[PDB]
Amino acid sequence: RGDEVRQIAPGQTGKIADYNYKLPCDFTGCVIAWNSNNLDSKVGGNYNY
Amino acid sequence: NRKRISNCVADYSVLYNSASFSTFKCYGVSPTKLNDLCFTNVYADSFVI
Ligand SMILES: CCCCC/C=C\C/C=C/CCCCCCCC(=O)O
Repeated sequence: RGDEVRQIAPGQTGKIADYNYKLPCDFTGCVIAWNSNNLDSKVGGNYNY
Repeated sequence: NRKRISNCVADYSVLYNSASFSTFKCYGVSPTKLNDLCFTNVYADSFVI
């Protein structure tokens, strides 16, 4: 979700950070995120994710 | 609106089901330690902007 992009960072909390995808704080690397509404969203709800 | 919070357990995993927060920034404390702490005099200041 768009609101959860802030959770993809070292030392974060939330459902994504805690239960799905966790980053170290000794993390060297780059986080990239971009909107994909035109691709991953369809009428009636895309429930594949 | 300022509201006092006292004598309760701050699980804050009940907010994962429904609430999605655009911004969540913590000062003076890491978000990962909030489950392992107790808070002395807690006030919630609520408004709309
Ligand atoms: C209204 C009662 C609040 C009392 C709690 C007091 C101190 C503990 C602070 C807890 C963090 C606030 C909830 C944030 C939920 C995580 C959001 C996310 O998924 O990123």
